[PDB]
Amino acid sequence: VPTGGDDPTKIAMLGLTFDDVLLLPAASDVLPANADTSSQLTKKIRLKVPLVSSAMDTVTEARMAIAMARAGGMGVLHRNLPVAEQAAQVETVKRSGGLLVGAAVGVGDDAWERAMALRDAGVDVLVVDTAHAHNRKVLDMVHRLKTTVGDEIEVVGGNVATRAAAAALVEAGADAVKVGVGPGSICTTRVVAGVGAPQITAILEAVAACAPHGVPVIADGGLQYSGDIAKALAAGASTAMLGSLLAGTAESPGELILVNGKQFKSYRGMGSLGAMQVPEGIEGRVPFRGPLSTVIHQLVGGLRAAMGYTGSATIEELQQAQFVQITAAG
Amino acid sequence: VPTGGDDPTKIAMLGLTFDDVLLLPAASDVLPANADTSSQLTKKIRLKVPLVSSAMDTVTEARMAIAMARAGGMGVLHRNLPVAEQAAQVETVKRSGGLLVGAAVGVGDDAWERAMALRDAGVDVLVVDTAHAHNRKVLDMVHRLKTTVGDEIEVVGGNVATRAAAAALVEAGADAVKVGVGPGSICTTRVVAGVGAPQITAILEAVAACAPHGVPVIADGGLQYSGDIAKALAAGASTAMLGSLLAGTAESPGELILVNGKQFKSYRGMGSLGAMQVPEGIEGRVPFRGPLSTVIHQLVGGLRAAMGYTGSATIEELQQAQFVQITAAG
Amino acid sequence: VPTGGDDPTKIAMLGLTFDDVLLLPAASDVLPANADTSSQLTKKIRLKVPLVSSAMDTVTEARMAIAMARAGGMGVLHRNLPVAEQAAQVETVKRSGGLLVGAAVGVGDDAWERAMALRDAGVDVLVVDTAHAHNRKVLDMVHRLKTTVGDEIEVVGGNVATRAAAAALVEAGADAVKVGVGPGSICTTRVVAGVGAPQITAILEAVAACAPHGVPVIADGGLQYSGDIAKALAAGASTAMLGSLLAGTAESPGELILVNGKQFKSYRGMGSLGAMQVPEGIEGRVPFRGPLSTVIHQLVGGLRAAMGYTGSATIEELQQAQFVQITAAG
Amino acid sequence: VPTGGDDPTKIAMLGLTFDDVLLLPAASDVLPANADTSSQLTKKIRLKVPLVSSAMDTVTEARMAIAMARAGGMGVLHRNLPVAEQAAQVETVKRSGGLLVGAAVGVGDDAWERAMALRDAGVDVLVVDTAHAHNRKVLDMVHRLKTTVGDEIEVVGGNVATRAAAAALVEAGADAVKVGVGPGSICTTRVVAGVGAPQITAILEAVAACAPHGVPVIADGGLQYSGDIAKALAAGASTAMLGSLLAGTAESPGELILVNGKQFKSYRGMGSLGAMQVPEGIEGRVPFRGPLSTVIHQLVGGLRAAMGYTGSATIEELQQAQFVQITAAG
Ligand SMILES: COc1ccc(CC(=O)N2CCN(S(=O)(=O)c3cccc4cnccc34)CC2)c(OC)c1
Ligand SMILES: COc1ccc(CC(=O)N2CCN(S(=O)(=O)c3cccc4cnccc34)CC2)c(OC)c1
Ligand SMILES: COc1ccc(CC(=O)N2CCN(S(=O)(=O)c3cccc4cnccc34)CC2)c(OC)c1
Ligand SMILES: COc1ccc(CC(=O)N2CCN(S(=O)(=O)c3cccc4cnccc34)CC2)c(OC)c1
Ligand SMILES: O=c1[nH]cnc2c1ncn2[C@@H]1O[C@H](COP(=O)(O)O)[C@@H](O)[C@H]1O
Ligand SMILES: O=c1[nH]cnc2c1ncn2[C@@H]1O[C@H](COP(=O)(O)O)[C@@H](O)[C@H]1O
Ligand SMILES: O=c1[nH]cnc2c1ncn2[C@@H]1O[C@H](COP(=O)(O)O)[C@@H](O)[C@H]1O
Ligand SMILES: O=c1[nH]cnc2c1ncn2[C@@H]1O[C@H](COP(=O)(O)O)[C@@H](O)[C@H]1O
Repeated sequence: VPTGGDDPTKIAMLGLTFDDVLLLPAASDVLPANADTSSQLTKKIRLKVPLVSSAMDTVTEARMAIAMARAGGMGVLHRNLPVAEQAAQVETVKRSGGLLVGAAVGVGDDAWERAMALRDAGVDVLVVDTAHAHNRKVLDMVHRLKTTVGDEIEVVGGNVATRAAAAALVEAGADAVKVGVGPGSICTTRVVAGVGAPQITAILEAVAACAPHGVPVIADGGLQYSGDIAKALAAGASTAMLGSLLAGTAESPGELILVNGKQFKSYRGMGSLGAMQVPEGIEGRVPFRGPLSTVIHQLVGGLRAAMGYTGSATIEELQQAQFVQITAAG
Repeated sequence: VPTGGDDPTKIAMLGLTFDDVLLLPAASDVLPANADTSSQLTKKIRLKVPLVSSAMDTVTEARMAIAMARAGGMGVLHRNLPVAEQAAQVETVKRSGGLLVGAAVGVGDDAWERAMALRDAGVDVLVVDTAHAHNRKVLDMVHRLKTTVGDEIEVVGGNVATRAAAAALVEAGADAVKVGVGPGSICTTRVVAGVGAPQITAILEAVAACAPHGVPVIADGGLQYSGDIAKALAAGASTAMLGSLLAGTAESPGELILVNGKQFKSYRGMGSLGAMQVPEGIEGRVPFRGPLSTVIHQLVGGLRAAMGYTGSATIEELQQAQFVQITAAG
Repeated sequence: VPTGGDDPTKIAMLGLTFDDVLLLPAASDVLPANADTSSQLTKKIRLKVPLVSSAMDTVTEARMAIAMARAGGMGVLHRNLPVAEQAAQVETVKRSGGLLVGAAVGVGDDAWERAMALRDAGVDVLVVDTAHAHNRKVLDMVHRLKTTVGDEIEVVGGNVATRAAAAALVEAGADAVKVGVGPGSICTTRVVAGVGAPQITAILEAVAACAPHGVPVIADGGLQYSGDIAKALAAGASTAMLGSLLAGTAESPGELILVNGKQFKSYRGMGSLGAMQVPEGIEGRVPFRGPLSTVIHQLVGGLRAAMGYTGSATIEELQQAQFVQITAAG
Repeated sequence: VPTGGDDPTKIAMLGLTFDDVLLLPAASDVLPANADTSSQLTKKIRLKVPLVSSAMDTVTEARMAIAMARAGGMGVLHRNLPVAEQAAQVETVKRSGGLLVGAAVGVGDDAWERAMALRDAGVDVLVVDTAHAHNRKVLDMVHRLKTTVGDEIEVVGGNVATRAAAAALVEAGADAVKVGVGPGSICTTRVVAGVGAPQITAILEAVAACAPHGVPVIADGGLQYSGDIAKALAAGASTAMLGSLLAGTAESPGELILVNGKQFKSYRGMGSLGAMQVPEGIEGRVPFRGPLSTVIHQLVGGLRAAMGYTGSATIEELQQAQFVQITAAG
């Protein structure tokens, strides 16, 4: 084996991240303005815009969830707060008209009660929210939820970064599989644990397990530009979950921060010291970006442009687009 | 598939940019001073110097087109202005003696009238000027022009970055095919849409469709050094179109700008906010470089040196030269 | 041969370093808190924590060796001092309770006497401490020690970076093989001699020679993050030796240094001018990191997290984990 | 073809530079202090140290040639000065005892007279000094010299970067072949002409043509560290020619330059504007490094260390050593 040892499987793959690829233009009669950006969030739920906001306490509370739904996407309410408060945020969103909303739950002792209070509050999507879903406890929680409240509520499981893990979630009954172990902008799992999977390869592998079962893949983490959304969807994802790209918006939690004459907002991992109070996330800042509506417009604008270049009339068509791999120089 | 999924065609190629390759020296009895730098701009038009200036409003108006033609190249007048003004710039150039000149047209509602006014003004080359020529409207415009005024005017179509797109333009009747989707120095399509094709690979692919039909390829975008011109031509292109490399010259539109004691000129994408007034270009600055004549001398000087090292007596010979691929370290 | 010449073996392999790979998550029912971090230092000695401190005079004297042993690892006392002083440091450590301790010896004229004084002082591990163990003198020293005092003392040999060198040490009787030629943070062998071997590949190759004989591999040098420890062990190493990561701790030799309002400690190669008084190491500084106990907690915390993600209940299981290779972009 | 087009030979090879490889350690009983560093400069001339100084006017005049010869290497006197002055510098060197000296000649109108005046002055080596030796005029000059004065004077030809070019020089009668097109530290040929060949691959290819005919290869350009000398020789070169590494020494031409409290000397390409008065070199500065004797000691010290690690008792043995290819991360 050229990289060492005698086992070809020790280094199992070459992992590509968003920056490693570009979408190839293709024959097109699709105008960006006329592309259909709708896509499946879950088996049953289709969004007008294929974007959801991260379940993080510097990204999504009621104000963000409301704005996301109004923009045609959805918010996933974070779970770093008491059960009654999270359920009350669900109520606040559903009060704002017929708006879709999701909410994160863990697999700990209080997770089941949290999920039931969220169901009672009228949540549409429960996101079983972990860093490693390939685990009997996580799979059992997914299955239990789907068998208990699965007629009225869609159940997302995550996160995974391998084909086998995605397959396990599908088998457990997941209505969507969320992909991303290590790619988050505020993630230090890569350096702390030495664990991760570049996101283009992780999406390609997850989709290989999920698409044949009609289960949509949510690409979660590592998206830095509007172009990354197009790349994630072309790799086979049905939606993208965004943290950093939405953390600078007016609707995110947190105050404005002024440093060196420029405006920022705090953005922190849910595995950072501050969020937990061995951290696997940092506490950082992102530039202030203004109203969510405007950020989403620009992001969807880039997606539309990609659909124009690739001749993709729908997201389903975009999922069939081809990449070129680029070098460091490119 | 080593990079993920089960489809070998999902990642269709490995795309090289100019910085990924160098020209290999070869047996040579050609002195740089004695090389023949002439090359086909179109099927019928041969330039003394294989360089054309970008159809941009911070690069080519009448003054630049005149200087380019006098230097042995050609200018393509930009189309970000009323039809009567563009046609009047064509008249200004043709007034300066028997000078070649080209002009850009779109495929919008006013494009046909623009093209006819340009024909009436005595233009030699019409450039159907788009970001994505693999499109029925663009192909139809190319064909219509070629069938209507194609006896007296040469019709360039662009831009493309794939073999199939180049093939479609050839079939539509293009007299030259312009290659470049995403490589421009002021381009943000790569980040905004996630779309592009590294330019060496894009030229190799386009030439594979165009050369067998005797249709010249114009390499447009991404050329940063005189050496890139040699590389583009060796990859099979017949001419190169330059924006950034010519934007700093006295003959380009725009005022001198002084920042931190150094001189610059404004250089902006035609897809930037300022040019359009979701942008796919930026508004920037390039160092002031002095008279066009001197910049072209240096650029052709580098090309001549390359022809010396590779034993290329003509451009046609240079198109047969070989590359070495280099690593990040090199 | 694509990279030149006609000999495919001239460039013998593609060497990967820690930054070239990530651990892939795998099915897991292992909680980080419950993983077993114990591992073989030598054929006979098992540590609670798979970490040893470098035999360097800015890393390990008695204070560090005591703290390392108490944390469940071990210190290797450096040999840049008189024999009586080194032996006295061994005595100081053994005085602090039943604590494991190792000590470095060379292969020079005074090396045998040094090793016997260390044996008399009650050392548990002798580390034949060289930059190139594939050498008859080093192999002979290893063998002599193992045949003379090998019933009561374990003999480590190093350093190596190839399969053949590791094999030679095994055959000489080594109880453990230490791997690392050129990767140290303060190493300049790579630039001075042009010699080295990227550490993931070097570990994979050494383990291929050592594991089939039940000889543990110590990964020495190049570990910058807690995640690198997990990577080294997954590549097949049984323990990791750390210099830079432990040099900033309270227990390391040397004074606190204040520059630009921040705290540092001196950290220098044993091949630096200052340590020797043609240098193959530099004299540098590392940030002050506080008590050893806390640094080890964080490092083991990262290892535990990796064992969680990879479903490794023990180190032996972690040694079977798989990598993904990443690009420069990732 | 994965990188574009249908011609596998268009991109002829993957070129490696010094930074792309490291020497693998090997079984060794060679102490650095006892290695034999002698090597063939030409078919007939063997140096004690395998290093020659560049024929540049900021590197080698009489003072440098004398110091190089005394250190066991050789200087090649530059040719950017009148014939009588260059010949007089040869006389100055031969006056300093039995010291080897070389001198550059071109292939221009005054080149033959220059070569004869140098022969009359007692030169030992004539270096036919060009940027592209694969040319009938250069090959003819080499042959003419070898047939005219080749009994008493050794004739070096260069520079080349391909197997075919090296083969042509061998056939012309070269006593040594000098390799390097584009790698020099002050070289801009790569950017100006887009022409070059990474030096490890260029040496491997040249050696493949030269070694079977017993013609030594001189590695010229791109050597930044003492370790690069070992790498060049292991790739098959017999000696290395150094410019930048020797330009900072007391014996180089030029004054001391003080900028920002640090000492420098001027170092400029022979293709820079200043040396010629379309430039293919820059005018720069290198740190002042003190006496040549000390720089050579450090450089040979690194070479010796490499011979120690690779078990090379002689240079001839070092030429058989193996590389590992490294990634950007390494
Ligand atoms: C098999 O048993 C296990 C397996 C794994 C863990 C780790 C774990 O649960 N956490 C808590 C969540 N974070 S995170 O906030 O930083 C995070 C949040 C969402 C997405 C992530 C994606 N990649 C990295 C971190 C992510 C990481 C550490 C575990 O802990 C008990 C037990
Ligand atoms: C299939 O239907 C489509 C397909 C594509 C588009 C995009 C489009 O027409 N534009 C306007 C031109 N720009 S540009 O100025 O930035 C530009 C100018 C020239 C060369 C370029 C090369 N690569 C990138 C940008 C370039 C990009 C956006 C579209 O819009 C209606 C409709
Ligand atoms: C075959 O004969 C030989 C072979 C090799 C050597 C070199 C040698 O012994 N030394 C002394 C030790 N250093 S070091 O302190 O920098 C060092 C310390 C530990 C680990 C290292 C890992 N990689 C690099 C340097 C390392 C390098 C130079 C030699 O010298 C007489 C004789
Ligand atoms: C086939 O006919 C030819 C072919 C080639 C040339 C170029 C040429 O002779 N020169 C003059 C020498 N320089 S240089 O000083 O910069 C130089 C000096 C030594 C080593 C070099 C290695 N790589 C780059 C530059 C180098 C480059 C330009 C030519 O000119 C008439 C005619
Ligand atoms: O602390 C953390 N460490 C690692 N990943 C995190 C952490 N907090 C949230 N995440 C994940 O990172 C995603 C946001 O990634 P981003 O959009 O690149 O900033 C989130 O949706 C989570 O999946
Ligand atoms: O706004 C823009 N975005 C992307 N490409 C542009 C834009 N404006 C012009 N171009 C293209 O970029 C080329 C100039 O590239 P440059 O020489 O690298 O600066 C032009 O000839 C166009 O093909
Ligand atoms: O001077 C030196 N040059 C090269 N390697 C050294 C030197 N001193 C110690 N080492 C090795 O570098 C290791 C520490 O590497 P680090 O943890 O990356 O700093 C040590 O355990 C030695 O194996
Ligand atoms: O102006 C120049 N342009 C390109 N190469 C040059 C020039 N002048 C000298 N050289 C070559 O560069 C070598 C020195 O390379 P260096 O040791 O990397 O600085 C010289 O021996 C020449 O072969």
